Amino acid sequence: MKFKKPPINNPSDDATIKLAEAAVSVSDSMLEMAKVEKVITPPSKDNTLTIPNAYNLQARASVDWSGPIEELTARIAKAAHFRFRVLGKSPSVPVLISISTKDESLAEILRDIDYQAGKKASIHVYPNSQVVELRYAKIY
Amino acid sequence: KFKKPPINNPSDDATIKLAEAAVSVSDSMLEMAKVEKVITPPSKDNTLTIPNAYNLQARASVDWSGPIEELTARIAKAAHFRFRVLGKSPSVPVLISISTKDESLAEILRDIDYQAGKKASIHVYPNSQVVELRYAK
Amino acid sequence: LNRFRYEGAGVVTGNNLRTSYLDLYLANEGTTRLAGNIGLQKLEAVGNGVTQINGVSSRNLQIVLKGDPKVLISGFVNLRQLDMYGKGTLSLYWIKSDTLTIRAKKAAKIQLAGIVNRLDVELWDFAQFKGKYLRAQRSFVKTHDKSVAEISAVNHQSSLATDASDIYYYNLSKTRADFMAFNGSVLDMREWGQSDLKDFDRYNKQFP
Amino acid sequence: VPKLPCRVDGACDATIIKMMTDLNKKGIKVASVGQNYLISIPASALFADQSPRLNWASYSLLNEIAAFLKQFRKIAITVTSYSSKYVSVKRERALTLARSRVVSEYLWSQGVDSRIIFTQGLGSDKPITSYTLGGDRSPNARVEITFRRAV
Amino acid sequence: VPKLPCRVDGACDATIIKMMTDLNKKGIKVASVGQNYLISIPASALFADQSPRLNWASYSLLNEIAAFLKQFRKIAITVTSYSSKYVSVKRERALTLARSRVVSEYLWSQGVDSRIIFTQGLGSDKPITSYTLGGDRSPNARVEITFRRAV
Amino acid sequence: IIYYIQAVIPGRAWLIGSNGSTLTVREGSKIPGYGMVKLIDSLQGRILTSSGQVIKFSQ
Amino acid sequence: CFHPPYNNFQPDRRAVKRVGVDTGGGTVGLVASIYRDSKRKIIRDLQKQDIQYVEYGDTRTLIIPTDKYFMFSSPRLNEICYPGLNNVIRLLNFYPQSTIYVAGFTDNVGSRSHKRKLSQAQAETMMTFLWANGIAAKRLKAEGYGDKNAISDNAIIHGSAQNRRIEIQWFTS
Repeated sequence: MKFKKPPINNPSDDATIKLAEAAVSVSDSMLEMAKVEKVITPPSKDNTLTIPNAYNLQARASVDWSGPIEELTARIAKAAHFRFRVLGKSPSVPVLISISTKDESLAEILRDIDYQAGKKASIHVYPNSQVVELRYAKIY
Repeated sequence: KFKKPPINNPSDDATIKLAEAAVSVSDSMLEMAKVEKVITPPSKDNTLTIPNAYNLQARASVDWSGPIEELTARIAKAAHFRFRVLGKSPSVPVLISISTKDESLAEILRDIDYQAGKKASIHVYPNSQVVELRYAK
Repeated sequence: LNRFRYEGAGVVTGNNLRTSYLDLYLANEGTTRLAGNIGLQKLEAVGNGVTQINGVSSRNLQIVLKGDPKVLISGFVNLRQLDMYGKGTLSLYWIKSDTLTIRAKKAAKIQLAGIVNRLDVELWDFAQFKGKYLRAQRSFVKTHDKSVAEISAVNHQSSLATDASDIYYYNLSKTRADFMAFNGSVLDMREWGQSDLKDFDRYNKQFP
Repeated sequence: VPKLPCRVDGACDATIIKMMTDLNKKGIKVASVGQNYLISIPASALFADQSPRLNWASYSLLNEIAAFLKQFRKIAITVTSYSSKYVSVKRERALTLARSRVVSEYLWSQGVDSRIIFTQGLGSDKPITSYTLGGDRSPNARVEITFRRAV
Repeated sequence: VPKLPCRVDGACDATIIKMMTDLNKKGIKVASVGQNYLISIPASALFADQSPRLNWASYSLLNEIAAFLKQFRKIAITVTSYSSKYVSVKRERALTLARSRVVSEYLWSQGVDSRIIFTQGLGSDKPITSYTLGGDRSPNARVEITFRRAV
Repeated sequence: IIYYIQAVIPGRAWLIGSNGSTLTVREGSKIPGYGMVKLIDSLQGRILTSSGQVIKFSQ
Repeated sequence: CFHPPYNNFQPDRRAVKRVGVDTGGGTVGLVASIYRDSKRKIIRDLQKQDIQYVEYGDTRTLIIPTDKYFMFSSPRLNEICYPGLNNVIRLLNFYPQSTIYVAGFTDNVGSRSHKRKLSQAQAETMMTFLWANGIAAKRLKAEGYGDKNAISDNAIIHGSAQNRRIEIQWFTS
């Protein structure tokens, strides 16, 4: 005849509690900023057009990286049996990307890394030539 | 018989809230960047393509920094192609640098043009085996 | 022009006949050719014969089989229920139906296409169902030993296979759930080299 | 020095060689050349017949393999699946890819000390021995994991 | 400790569960999910037949239910009165309304702690059991009290 | 008016538009607002028009 | 004997092992089997597990912690807690006629569309499992909500933890 609400868990920590309390508000602010940015600026294009996928590319990967992008992309191309090409010169400031995901397409991996690089870097793929080329932006 | 649970997994409510917030902010920033980014189709991508000439499929290892016209002339001479320039030399020259070991002549020229940007262009002719360096005005 | 029943190795041909409902009962090599739009709901082929109909636009229709005929039908039909127990071989060109309930026992070779709101299928043994080119919202698949079914669910998929059973999904559903008992297998076999094939997302990345 | 790490956490070469020897005596193929290591497992001891379903008891072997892998430091681990010709090329390739996906997912869920995991399947395209009298019982059908020891 | 109250005054979870068990074994329905509490009482055991009057012995039950309610912190409490189809709809609605008003008045008079008390009666507008043989004896003739314990 | 495919059979198909008007499309036939179909695909949902436009499945 | 992964969706012979171990008596085996298969023992073992059972009026409802019985932040389903599902099936076998409703609930953090989609996915998965448990699809209907109606507040950590859940209702006639 005892009583028990369902969720019974391990003991928690007050510091983590406060962290989550701040984090949820931070997420709320980010969400509303994204909403207003989307509503004010009309998106136009997708990177699928400039780089689609093909065969010998649906092989899958799960990675966790917290460093520069060139060696990571080189390892990607080595796995994909595709040539690696560089355009421009890397700037003095290193370009770092932290990306953590799990088991998506290699094509989508390339798409998201290109998106996260944004202005500084750009990625293109020529399947006919089986080549992956990354270019640094010409700025200043 | 011996099945294991995930080790580094959110077994606590604080942990799950933290991870959920992390997922939310990650997705938000991802789509923010997607909105921010600008891309161009290959149709209007004004970049020197591959001249697909056999005589330009050679192999060299070259490092250089400095002007561009002299380097292009040397490359053309190595390629047994005539070389010409159309325009004037700006008082401040156009400087570039590149070091590589295995990169054939065509992609070398493509990289040269990309690093030269919009101040000049380069054009190839396999009908009459020539290369033209055109300045900008 | 209301009910026709024939048996005994006979060839009949007709076209441009118009009716609300007629009852067709064919048997023993009914070489029946139709080249018109016929309104009907009840057809029954005994089996071991060839039959083709070119154009039927009926609100409803129900059909069952006992022998092993070879049936090909064109038109638009809102069918609901169907069971097979022999060596059925059927092709239907188009269907616009909301509820489909299909049972197959001994041998079935069914090629169908159209738009379906809800579909459920039970397979017992030696049944191949090529439900490709047929899109549905809700799909329920239950397959016992030695049953091959390819499906093209769009939104919601539920699939269960006992053993030596093949469930071949040729679409990326929004939500999908699959189960194998002894040797059942659920496989994508999509284009796999498609230019613009979308991949899994958080809502749908269900590991088999 | 006492504040400095004396050794890698939870490292014991005696334990490492003992566990790898246990794997080899159980029948799992372990090969070490240079510093690149290959481990091969028969399909018949892992899955059911030509199916992407997991044998319940195989979780013990999976856990043991994960524990052994934990003893090493790496960067990337590559997983490949291979089968025998049963229906087509497409069905076999899909099955191999699915097996790779499930094993990789379980490994990543486990406390694997990895940075990159690659997964792929090749169906029945690359054999290892012309002897193919059996089907899923034939040794050619296999799952292989390759990795290079870091530093 | 003698200055700052270590616990809310006159509270004991053991007493809370004891009185909940006593109510349940008496037969009056008590339940809660999350932090929302709902208690149902049959109309027959409280009122007289088809009348908005309180049986004298029911005062002890009301006293102890108020005592139980005193072991909580709340803001809003809602009371509803449901009955059986007897003659009309208007008469039954009036009967339920009067019953709810009376019970709410007595609860407020007693030492309960709330900021808002809502009361309403409907009659036989929504039963909770297909069995509709009896009248006041039917279990659907009920009075319901609902609230949420906050912080 | 925009159009989106519904189902595909080898050779011909069945099509819908923005106004909800059904249509049957031959391998060679005129499609309003798109021109004439030059090629259809069954393994892929792409179908090609004379004007060079391509039609796919509706999202 | 038995197989942990749902025993390949086949109801086991719970009585035969009991009677075998008793004979290794028939009467004590029978009484032990019927006692431990009584509905009261089912509910008690559910309460021992992380299950909430409610019966009132005529409708009956079940509450399941999605976080506990699911792989985190995924439509993926946990497997370690199989006995809960086994007992769920054993209990639900008692009502082979009631119509069933199943609903999902999640917390208030994230995109509204994201929450709705996750709730719908969880409901779809659960109803699919129920259908595979031998129940005719005519008897099932699934739905998911986000923060549409919370029995607990989100501003409190433990309350928000309680908020996300799986709800199952079914009538009697």
